[PDB]
Amino acid sequence: VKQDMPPPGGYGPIDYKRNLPRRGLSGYSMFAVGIGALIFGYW
Amino acid sequence: VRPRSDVTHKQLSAFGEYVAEILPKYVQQVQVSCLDELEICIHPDGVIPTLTFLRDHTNAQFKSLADLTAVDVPTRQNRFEIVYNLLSLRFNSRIRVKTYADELTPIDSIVSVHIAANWYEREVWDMFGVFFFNHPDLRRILTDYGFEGHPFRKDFPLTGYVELRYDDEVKRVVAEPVELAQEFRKFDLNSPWEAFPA
Amino acid sequence: MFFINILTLLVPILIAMAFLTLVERKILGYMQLRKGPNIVGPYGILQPFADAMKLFMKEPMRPLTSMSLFIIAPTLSLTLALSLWVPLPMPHPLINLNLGILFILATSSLSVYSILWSGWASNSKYSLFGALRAVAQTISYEVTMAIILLSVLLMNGSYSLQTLITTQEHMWLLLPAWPMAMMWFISTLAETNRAPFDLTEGESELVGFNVEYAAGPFALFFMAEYTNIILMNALTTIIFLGPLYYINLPELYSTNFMMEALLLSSTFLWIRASYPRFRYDQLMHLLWKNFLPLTLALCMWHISLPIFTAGVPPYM
Amino acid sequence: HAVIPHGKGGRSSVSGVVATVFGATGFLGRYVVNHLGRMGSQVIIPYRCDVYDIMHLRLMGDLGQLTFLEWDARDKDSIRKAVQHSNVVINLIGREWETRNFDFEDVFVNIPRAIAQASKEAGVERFIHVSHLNASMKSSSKSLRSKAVGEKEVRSVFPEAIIIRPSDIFGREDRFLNHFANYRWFLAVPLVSLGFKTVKQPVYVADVSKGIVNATKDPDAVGKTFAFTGPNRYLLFHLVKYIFGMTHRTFIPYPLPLFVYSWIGKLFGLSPFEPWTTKDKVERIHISDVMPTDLPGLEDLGVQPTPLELKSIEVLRRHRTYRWLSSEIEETKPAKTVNY
Amino acid sequence: TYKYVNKKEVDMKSATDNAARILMWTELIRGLGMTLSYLFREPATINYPFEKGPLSPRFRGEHALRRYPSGEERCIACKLCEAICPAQAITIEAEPRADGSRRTTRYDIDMTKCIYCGFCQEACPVDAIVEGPNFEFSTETHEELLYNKEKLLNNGDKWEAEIAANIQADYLYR
Amino acid sequence: ITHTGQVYDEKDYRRVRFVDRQKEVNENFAIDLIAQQPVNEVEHRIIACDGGGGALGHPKVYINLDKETKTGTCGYCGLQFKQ
Amino acid sequence: SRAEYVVTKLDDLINWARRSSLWPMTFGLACCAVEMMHMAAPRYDMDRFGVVFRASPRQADVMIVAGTLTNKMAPALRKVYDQMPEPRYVVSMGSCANGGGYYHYSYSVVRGCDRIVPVDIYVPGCPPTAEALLYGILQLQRKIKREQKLKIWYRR
Amino acid sequence: TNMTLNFGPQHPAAHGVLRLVLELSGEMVRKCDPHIGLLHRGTEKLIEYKTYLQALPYFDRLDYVSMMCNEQAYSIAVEKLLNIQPPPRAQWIRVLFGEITRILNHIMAVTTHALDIGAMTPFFWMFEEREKMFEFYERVSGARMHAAYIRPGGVHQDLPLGLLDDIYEFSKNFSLRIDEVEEMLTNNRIWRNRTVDIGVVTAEDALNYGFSGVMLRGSGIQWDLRKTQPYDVYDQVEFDVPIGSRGDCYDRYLCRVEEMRQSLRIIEQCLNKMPPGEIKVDDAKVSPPKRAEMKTSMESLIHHFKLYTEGYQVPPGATYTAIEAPKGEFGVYLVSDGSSRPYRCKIKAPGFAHLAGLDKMSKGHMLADVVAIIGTQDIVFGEIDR
Ligand SMILES: NC(=O)C1=CN([C@@H]2O[C@H](COP(=O)(O)OP(=O)(O)OC[C@H]3O[C@@H](n4cnc5c(N)ncnc54)[C@H](OP(=O)(O)O)[C@@H]3O)[C@@H](O)[C@H]2O)C=CC1
Ligand SMILES: COC1=C(OC)C(=O)C(CC=C(C)C)=C(C)C1=O
Ligand code: SF4
Ligand code: SF4
Ligand SMILES: [Zn+2]
Repeated sequence: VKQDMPPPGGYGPIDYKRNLPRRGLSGYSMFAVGIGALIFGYW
Repeated sequence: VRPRSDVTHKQLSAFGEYVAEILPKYVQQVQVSCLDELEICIHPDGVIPTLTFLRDHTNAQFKSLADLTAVDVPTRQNRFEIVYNLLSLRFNSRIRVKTYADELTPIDSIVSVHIAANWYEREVWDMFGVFFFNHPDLRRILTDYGFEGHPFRKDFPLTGYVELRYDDEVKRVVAEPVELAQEFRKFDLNSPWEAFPA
Repeated sequence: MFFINILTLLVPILIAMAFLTLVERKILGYMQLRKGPNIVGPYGILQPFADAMKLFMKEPMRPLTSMSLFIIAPTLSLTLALSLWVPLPMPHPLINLNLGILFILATSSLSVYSILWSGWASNSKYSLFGALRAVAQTISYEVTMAIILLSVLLMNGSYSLQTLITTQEHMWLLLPAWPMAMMWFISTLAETNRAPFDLTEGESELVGFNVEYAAGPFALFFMAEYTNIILMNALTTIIFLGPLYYINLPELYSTNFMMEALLLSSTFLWIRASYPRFRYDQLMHLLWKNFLPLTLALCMWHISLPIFTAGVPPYM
Repeated sequence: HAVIPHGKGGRSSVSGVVATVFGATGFLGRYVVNHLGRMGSQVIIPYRCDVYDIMHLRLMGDLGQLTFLEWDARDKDSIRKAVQHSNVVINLIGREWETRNFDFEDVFVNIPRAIAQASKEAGVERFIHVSHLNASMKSSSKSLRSKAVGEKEVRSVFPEAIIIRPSDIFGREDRFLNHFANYRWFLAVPLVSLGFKTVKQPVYVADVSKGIVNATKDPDAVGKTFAFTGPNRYLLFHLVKYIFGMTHRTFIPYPLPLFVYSWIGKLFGLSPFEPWTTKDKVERIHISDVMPTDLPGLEDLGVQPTPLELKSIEVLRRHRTYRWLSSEIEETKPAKTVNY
Repeated sequence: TYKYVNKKEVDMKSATDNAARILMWTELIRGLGMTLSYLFREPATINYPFEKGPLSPRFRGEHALRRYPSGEERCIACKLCEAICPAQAITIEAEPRADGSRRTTRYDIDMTKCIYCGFCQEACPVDAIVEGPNFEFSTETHEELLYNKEKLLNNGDKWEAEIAANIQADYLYR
Repeated sequence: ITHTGQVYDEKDYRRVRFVDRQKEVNENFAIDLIAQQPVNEVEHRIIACDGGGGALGHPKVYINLDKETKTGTCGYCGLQFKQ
Repeated sequence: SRAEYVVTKLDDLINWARRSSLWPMTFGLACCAVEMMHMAAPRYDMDRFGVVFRASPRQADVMIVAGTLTNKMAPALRKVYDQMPEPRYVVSMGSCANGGGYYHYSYSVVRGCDRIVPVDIYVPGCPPTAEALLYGILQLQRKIKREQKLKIWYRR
Repeated sequence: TNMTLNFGPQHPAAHGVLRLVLELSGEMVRKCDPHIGLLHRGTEKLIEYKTYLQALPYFDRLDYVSMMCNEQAYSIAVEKLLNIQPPPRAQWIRVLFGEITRILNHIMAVTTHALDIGAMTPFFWMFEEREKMFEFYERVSGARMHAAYIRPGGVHQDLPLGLLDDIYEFSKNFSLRIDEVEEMLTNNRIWRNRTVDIGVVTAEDALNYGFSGVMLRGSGIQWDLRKTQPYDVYDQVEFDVPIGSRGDCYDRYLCRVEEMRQSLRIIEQCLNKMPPGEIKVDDAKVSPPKRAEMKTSMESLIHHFKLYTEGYQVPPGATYTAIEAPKGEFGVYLVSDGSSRPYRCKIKAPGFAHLAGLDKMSKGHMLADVVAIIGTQDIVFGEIDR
């Protein structure tokens, strides 16, 4: 007799948006660590 | 009861006259059905002209061809009833233009008006046998390469006349006249009592 | 003895070659939320032996085709790949060759034929189209592959792979020359027709020489590819990642060679699952446009770094 | 006991012939089951080969038309149950290489007797026994002689049992035609008497099959010893070359004494896996086809023989090369017919 | 309401940022991280013979004919299960059993013809034909798949306990 | 053998099928099972027969057990009712 | 030492190798293909059992015909069946390919694939459940286990 | 013949069965003539011989990736002809399972696209989510796919007692699963290349060739039949059509990932606002009577017997009703005599039009490009072949 229905007060909220995180080492910093490695290696 | 919006029934009716006046020559009957749709019926010669007016008229732009089909009323002298359903993305609406074609009296092709029809017209030839003049490449699309007969015609047996099996002797697939192991049981379903039309 | 040293260095690699397919069909699995093959044997250890036996038993259909450029092709593929492990310098090598890297470069180059011969032998369109493209990127990649090594050698002093164990006693050649490592790694991915660069076995594209190859011939190339997959990774683990060498105990060299080779072998497995396959021209666009100008210029930098840094390497 | 024949004539129709066919897996057999299945007959195929091999026969039979029974020649009980519910028994049991556990007697005379013997006990209306053509009780090849021995015996176990006696058969998957064509591997193709004086008359497999089937459904054949022969005879020379002709492979007919050659057959015979040539085969190959003076087979039983050249192209095509694979028989030259 | 999925200065910081993205393959490394992450997640596969993928009561599975607790088969040959079968699978012919009652002499569901719609489950007034839970009835030969009354009645007897539980759970819904 | 005694016969050309494979027949044939069912005695002239369980039974019918001469039998369950 | 024993054991090995690693070549005609992609997918991993995700018409041990075998596709099915190795098998999947299914009486549908390719295991169900296919693939594995090719050679 | 080469029917790259007789000058495609009908099965003729309710299962099979959404189109069509409309709860259900089905189709289209491209891990990641969805179907209909749940007068049976809660847990998480695929393909330095600027279709040309789907939306034409011509209660929900610019394989993809996102927004609402009520019209004339009723009331048995044995008896007329199936506009032109069995039922397949465009899209393109474009049209040969 009971009918499956949304719970009282409604369900909670869902995410409908991409949550892709723009996380990265900044480019200059990235290149500097690399060039520094080659300089040490060459020496 | 469906939620009919008379607002529509009227506006589409009004367009139906509009088209009927604009092309007195080919429009034979124009009617707005209860579902609330509109169907302008045209002489087969008006295939090119009526479509083009709908594809390229500011007050009636019907850019895409939803479908091209051919019901087959065997009783009707002109057996096939080519039906073209068109959609207006701008004014938002749909109109169906339906013509009549007999087996050996071909209809013009509208591949020019809408290139969508390049395939559907091949589909109508393969299934029903109507021929479309000026078609770029009319050739069977859905049926087998060697199929004989047009299948969706009401006069074609469902099971058909040929079926395929592999024969060892000839080591190749081979047609044979259809022999079915349980024929389609043809239940008669119509009731001898009608329903007093509302 | 020397014969025993041929069993070792071969069998051991063949047994390991079999266990790579397994560690490929499980690492790709767990990355894709699936156990992979564990039901045959314990944890799938008997799985590689099982299909080997199925492959050899199934009919080696000879198409209605050459019969030699067809059987020479897998024999050549397995022969060159297993052969290139002969001079590899794990601790100390089996056959130490003074011009060792030229041996490895030359032997690799010969494998491109097997692809050409198999494609012509099949005599079906999918095979010929696949072979011509496959031969094209293999030799295209060979050109940067070779120049990248020449840059290395000039900082090693010799062509012998044994010298690098003495060159890399203080630092890996990745620190210096990392820019080429990456370019050696990507070229190692192309030359083993692995994923990012695998249009040859491209299935959606040309379902391709292996198309007509089934059972025993399929297996031999097959074996070849995977052994190569290891060998090239192992060459990365000697030329650029130099395992620590102690003259007193030679096996910690091989122990670390074991660890680095497995991880970089794991990496191309990980690359495969992670990336879509490049387009045929997109692949050559990379080598001739993106990498060859980088390699040729960095090649000159490696003829200059020695001279003006008064670091010309000691021959011998 | 019978089954009124209803239907239009194709698959999913009924003809009323329930027939045990013990050696169906064979080259001839395959064809026998084909027509029997096409006609709609009930076919019981006894088998001792593995189920994977028997699969090819499943598809030509309609649903429920083909029943497969496990059977062992040494075990009499297996033959007993196979013919329990059959009314027609066809025997095609034969081999060319005497196998370790089965001698020419067994495959030709011993077994084919027990079979018909039971068939009678069962009450099968008719039994068709197949023995090689020109089979004297004194013929050189043990095979042919032994086969002759059988056709006699089975009479006594089963009287009025039809005995079709086919010549070597021409068909795809046959030996007569493929064997010679496969001599390619051999650089030279030995031919006793340089392939002369052993005129041979091939017969298409189907013709043989159709004939056999027609026997099952005809009262005229009882105790008849038909001989399906062919539409044209041939000196072995043209045959060999013709074959090589369609195969488009060179021909070097080399004389080699049958004496020494019987030895070559012995060599292959020695091989464990299905010897390719058989001392007996060699002899049989040279045994000249006998002329026809017996109960007519084909045509007599209702099928007009089919010339060899007509279908040869299909049988020998697999043996051609990359390009030769595209040549057709009419641009090719058909070899001359020597009736002798 | 619409949305622009892909609708679109040059600064060293910006460019250097962009050039590093092309030169050291930064985004490619991002993708590798995702797959390494799952490698560490628990795999979702089930030991198929030992553990079975869950099917709730309405699963249609394999046809069975039920019987009354007394032992009288439920079907009374009204034959509308035949009428509504979309594939023409069920063939029923009937005659009055000596008892005088109405029963089916032959009830043949051709399972290869059947497309497991579950309408027969729906249509039966006595609910004699039910969609049984079992889905594992793969057969070596085509003939075995054709099912007569005796196989279905036998199928019904074997799975009656679960069929009764399943119908018990879902009948209020229907 | 079976319910309606299907007996592919010693001379049929179909009994060939069971060779080496058994036939599907039924124990506890239903023909006798309701006959084994006791006659449901009732007080009222007419009685119902939900088949037992309402929705899980048969379309309910009312049987007239009005003549002891005959025990009404619901056409659906074959259950005889003894007035 | 009795060769007979020696033979059985050997056969078994052979059977174990083919039965452990069956590389299926699937056609995906129709939809029952979607229910096989599910098998390949993580809940019911086909690979775990040694079945490879997919292979070409050559390197394939078993062909799973999923979906309607229409009259135009019927010549192809055969070709590909005929282009596979000497030890080959066919697992018909779907009522549309076991028999004719919802489209049995149509003019363009072959009433079953076993009219064009010999079929070894018939998996029933309109979308035969993926578990059911897995059951069907496992029954092919028991069918292979029982095959005794070398013992018949020895006893022949 | 410029080395004409049948793409071949058996090809992992060709979804289902597609012979693309292509003439390629080396690795460049000069002309693509797709062949169809390798899966024609007669669905349109068979329906004429079947009653309305026994033709409902055919629609699930027409394009079975999108199992239900197709059923809604026939439902709507049969409801219009009868001038009956489903009860309020049924409408929300159809939108609930209508959307779940859209996700299922997009997970199929995006992941199968990648498998042909060569990325294989996205398929396994999302097929597990698919699997979980199927289970919803099964616990609502009984079948994993090919349910037959949405019938011409509403749905067949109310949702099980508890489904809504689970269609929540899943929805609450699925997003992250779409997000992951993204971190794998949206910005891959390589996905973009093989997809960007491949198969660009102009806006005017897309309308002209009748594309009507994401393919139009991807070119920037704004048309979602769900917003322009609302069907069911897709009017009461609020979602954003994901329009695209620089239409190309990559842009449309992004659109399909965005509708996966927008459908989660529509599913959420449906769970939040689904009404208490009945799930089938109360006209025993069109909807079959409840089994307790047919077993206790004579008028209900008569209505059960006639409905199952004979049929609806739809009033004579004809209608073209189109919904927004995941692939594009799916429409049924159902001509109907007064009889219980239809007279014609042309199924408009978003896909017959899209394939035709393959020629005008893949011009001067490499063999690999053709593989990418068949993917960006989500061709399911069932709908095209019908
Ligand atoms: N051209 C020809 O082949 C000619 C043939 N004949 C006769 O016609 C008959 C049919 O010829 P063909 O089909 O080519 O012969 P095959 O060599 O093909 O063998 C026929 C069948 O007999 C079975 N068989 C063989 N030995 C035994 C045995 N010991 N126990 C049980 N079964 C056995 C074989 O089954 P399996 O292999 O599974 O054991 C095979 O399927 C032969 O008996 C032959 O004497 C006459 C003239 C010409
Ligand atoms: C989306 O359409 C597709 C199918 O239709 C259901 C397939 O069967 C198949 C074939 C399935 C396998 C597992 C090869 C593919 C590849 C496909 O893309
Ligand atoms: S409907 Fe139920 S009762 Fe009536 S016949 Fe079919 S099965 Fe027997
Ligand atoms: S069987 Fe049912 S599911 Fe498999 S294809 Fe035919 S219809 Fe689609
Ligand atoms: Zn009752």
